[PDB]
Amino acid sequence: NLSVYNVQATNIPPKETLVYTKQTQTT
Amino acid sequence: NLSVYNVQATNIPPKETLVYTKQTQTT
Amino acid sequence: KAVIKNADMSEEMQQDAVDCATQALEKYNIEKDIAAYIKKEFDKKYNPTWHCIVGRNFGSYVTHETRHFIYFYLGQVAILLFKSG
Amino acid sequence: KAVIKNADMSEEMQQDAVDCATQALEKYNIEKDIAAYIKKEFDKKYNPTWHCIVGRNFGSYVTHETRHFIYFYLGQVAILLFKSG
Amino acid sequence: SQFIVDDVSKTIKEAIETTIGGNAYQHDKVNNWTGQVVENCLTVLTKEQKPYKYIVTAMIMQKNGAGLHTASSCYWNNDTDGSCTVRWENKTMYCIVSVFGLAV
Amino acid sequence: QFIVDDVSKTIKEAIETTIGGNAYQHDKVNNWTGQVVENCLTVLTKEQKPYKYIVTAMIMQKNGAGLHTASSCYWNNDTDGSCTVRWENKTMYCIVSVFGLAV
Repeated sequence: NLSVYNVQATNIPPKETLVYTKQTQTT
Repeated sequence: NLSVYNVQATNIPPKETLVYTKQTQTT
Repeated sequence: KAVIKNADMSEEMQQDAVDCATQALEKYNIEKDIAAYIKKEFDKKYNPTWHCIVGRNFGSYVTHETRHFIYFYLGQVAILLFKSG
Repeated sequence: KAVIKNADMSEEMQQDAVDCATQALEKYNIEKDIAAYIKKEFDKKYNPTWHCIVGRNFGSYVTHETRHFIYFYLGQVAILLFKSG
Repeated sequence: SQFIVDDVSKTIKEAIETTIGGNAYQHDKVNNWTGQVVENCLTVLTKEQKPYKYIVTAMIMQKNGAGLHTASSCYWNNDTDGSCTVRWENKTMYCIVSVFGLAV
Repeated sequence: QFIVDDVSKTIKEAIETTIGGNAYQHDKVNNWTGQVVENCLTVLTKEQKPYKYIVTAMIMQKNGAGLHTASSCYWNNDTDGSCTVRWENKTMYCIVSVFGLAV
């Protein structure tokens, strides 16, 4: 009488802000 | 017959780990 | 009389950080107070969370987020300033 | 041979701070490389993101996370180290 | 009767825009919002007086840069039964509401 | 009889399937979600009982954003039955529910 039926998929992909590393020496 | 139900439930808010502000100098 | 050693950020920000620090460097005489003044001022304008070091002898490994990093001298006094978190 | 100056964190974490500092001290000659050593080591063990500053006369105003900050002397080298972001 | 998909999504919309239309995210409030949104449709598709059973869900997620992922299959009779999902952003939180329409 | 304690285990077995012991990242995520819903479905339709089944499963990077759900439903309050369970690691909160209903 009955069987499976369709997914309902919705997704909001992350993002994760950017970041750089840095190195610095005085004199 | 037909009725209403709960309401379980889930609820997980943010946390933003605490933070302090300290200052240092050298001798 | 200020030399920019390495910068990520940002004409206006950059030149704002520069011209600030100079104020700092004439009101306050103690190195840790110069940092205080700059760190505070930036949280006000450009939003937490900023960090400042101000020193003659030091080196640094640090992690910042984009267009929010600056490292320059005022004569001998070097300023490290960046945002992170 | 350490002198702790200012501590937030961890005893056990306090240790790995001194412990692996002591290591950078003898492995590397230049302040910057010391910093980088201690940073990475701590990023790895205790999860991003950390920041290390090493020098002799510098001043500092920073924001850290509760129980993730330390600033201490090794010999006469200032070592500052904290997590933020 | 049966399950008009528009006569739910138009009915959801009103709910969403009623409860969380014109305010940003705030913890002390959210859970009472979701509480309403859902106990609001139900109050509407039961007045409707159809020979149906229903299930009604609401998500609300803060916009902070976390990554959310939906998935929803079911096991009904495709001819008698049906369901409506609805998605609603502002600045400070996304939001997803999904009502299902199983027959007796 | 909607054996809720037994169908409890069934859902906790949707972690001994897919990467319910690895960690989370963006480009490979929508493989898991769909599959978690799929496998939990087969093992109650194999049983062919007089139930219908709705089943949802949700996944949210552990970033520090707030998350809130709502479970208002309307059914035969004696034969129809719900099961929701929660499981998390250090990467991700994960949250799954299933609904059985009558005839």
